[PDB]
Amino acid sequence: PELQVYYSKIAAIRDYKLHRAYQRQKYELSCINT
Amino acid sequence: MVYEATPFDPITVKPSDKRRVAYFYDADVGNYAYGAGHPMKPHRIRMAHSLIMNYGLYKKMEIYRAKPATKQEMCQFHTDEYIDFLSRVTPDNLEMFKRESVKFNVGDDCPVFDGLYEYCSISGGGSMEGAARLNRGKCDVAVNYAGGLHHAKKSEASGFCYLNDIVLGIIELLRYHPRVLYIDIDVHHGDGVEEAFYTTDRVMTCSFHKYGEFFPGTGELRDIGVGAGKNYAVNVPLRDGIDDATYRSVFEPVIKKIMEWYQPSAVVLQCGGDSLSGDRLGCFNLSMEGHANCVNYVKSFGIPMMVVGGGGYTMRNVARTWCFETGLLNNVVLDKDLPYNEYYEYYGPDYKLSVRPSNMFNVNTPEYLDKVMTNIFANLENT
Amino acid sequence: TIYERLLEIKQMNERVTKEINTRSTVTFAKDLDLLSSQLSEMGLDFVG
Amino acid sequence: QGDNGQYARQVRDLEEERDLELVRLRLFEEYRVSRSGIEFQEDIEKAKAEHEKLIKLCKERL
Amino acid sequence: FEEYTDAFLRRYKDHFQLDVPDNLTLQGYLLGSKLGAKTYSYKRNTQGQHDKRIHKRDLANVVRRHFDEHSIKETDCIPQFIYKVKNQKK
Ligand SMILES: [Zn+2]
Repeated sequence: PELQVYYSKIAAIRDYKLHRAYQRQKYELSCINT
Repeated sequence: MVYEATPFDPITVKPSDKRRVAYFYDADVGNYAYGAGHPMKPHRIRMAHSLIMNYGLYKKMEIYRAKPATKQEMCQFHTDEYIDFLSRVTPDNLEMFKRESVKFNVGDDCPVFDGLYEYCSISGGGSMEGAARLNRGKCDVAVNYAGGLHHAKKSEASGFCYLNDIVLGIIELLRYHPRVLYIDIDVHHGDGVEEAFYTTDRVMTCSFHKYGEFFPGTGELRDIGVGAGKNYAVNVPLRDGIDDATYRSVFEPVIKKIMEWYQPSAVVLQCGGDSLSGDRLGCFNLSMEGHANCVNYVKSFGIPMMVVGGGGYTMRNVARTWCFETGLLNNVVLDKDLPYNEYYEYYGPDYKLSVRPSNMFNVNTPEYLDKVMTNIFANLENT
Repeated sequence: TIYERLLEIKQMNERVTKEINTRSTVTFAKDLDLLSSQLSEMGLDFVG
Repeated sequence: QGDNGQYARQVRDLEEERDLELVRLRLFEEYRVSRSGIEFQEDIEKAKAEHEKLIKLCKERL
Repeated sequence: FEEYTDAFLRRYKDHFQLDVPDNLTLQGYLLGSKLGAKTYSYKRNTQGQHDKRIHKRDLANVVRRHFDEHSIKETDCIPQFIYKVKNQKK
């Protein structure tokens, strides 16, 4: 219930943070190459 | 009446014309700090260069590195004792150099920092190599953003400028040219180059500065020159918050008249970044596009030109206008997006290639502009 | 005074609405989250 | 035709400078790629640690 | 005599016709790393190439030995030195 939805939302924000980190790494690598 | 306000036309460049440009960058230029609380910041050259790398402009422009200027080359303007003290001084032994520092006007408003000689030599070498490549005719434009510090006198370093590489560049251009027109955009008056070339005809030290309560305290409409240099000192003092349209309407007539009468063979165009909105000390309200319209108009003639850097007490706006001007020099318009770089997080909260004007009291009444244009035309017809 | 103050923005609303419509954020600024959505939180943005 | 001894020696010196610059560029690029990688890994570590700490604190409060 | 420059040693070798390869520049010396061995200069200046170069220290030692070995006589050189001093303007 409340615990499950809290866990799901926290996992969603963690996944968004991880995707942001991956995007920053991709941009840094493109800057490396250029 | 001579001044006439006109709407700001969109940027247009000739596609048929091809221009060669030799950008100059010394990677070690942006590593010397004036102090903790000093407006001068050499980092802007490095950030601008990173921007030009990221925008893809390298595929249509030439870029090299200028060898540092030798001491004898650097002494083409300044006195022997001045350069000797500037080399011998260090932030750690000024106790034995107190009298020399007092005499040379250094330490209080312009302080001694390690690597000072390296920075001065880098700027001087950039200017001298740009002038030398201009003489050889290989490159039509010799961009040297590192230098442009035009506040250095013959024996004094006032206005945060220790060495005036513009004088050396003009000298090495004059070794093969009879008349070179010098254009200033820095808010402060170009006291150093003006004093150096105040008694000569072979140069046209045109300026666009602001008159008021400042450190230079020069740049009046009265000063026109001595000897053969009479009426050869064009000054256009202005006031607070001159906007883009009126700045263009002031610049274009005057430059057109100079090119029609003076007829120079090369142009030493200063491109100081302290004439923009949001500056630390500059009172103007010019936007980046207004800062680049002057350069585009100068370029449209089709003569060799040496673009230099100079002042600019902020970093992001100065870098943005410098990269925009470099792009415009290639007959290429740069998009508003600032592609990611190591110093991306600097560029404000807008993250767009634009500097936006602020609301300041536009003291520049049209009557003042008409009067100054009439005076300039009267003193210019004598050439 | 009210009339002139309102006219000074009505005369250029025609181009301001076009500038607002054509606005497009760069793809790689939202990651840094410096684009404060406080105006978007309160709907103060003029888009649309 | 480029057969001059002094010109050839100067060309060799310039090519040595070019090759050292190319080596230094590659070394610095690899180093700062490694720097970006370690920063990114540390960012992920801190994000996961804060996630788990927040979950534990929420469980403790509840 | 390693405190001197590359130009002096190269001109010394040219003048005395010594059979010693030109010294490697300091930057050229530092070029030779593991990855630095894949560059054109190092791959063309190490093995099987008559244009091989050697470090500055050994050439400096060779030039020092040849300079100390080369005896001098004042009568042959002092007038020549004076003539060269009074001739450099021409
Ligand atoms: Zn200035």
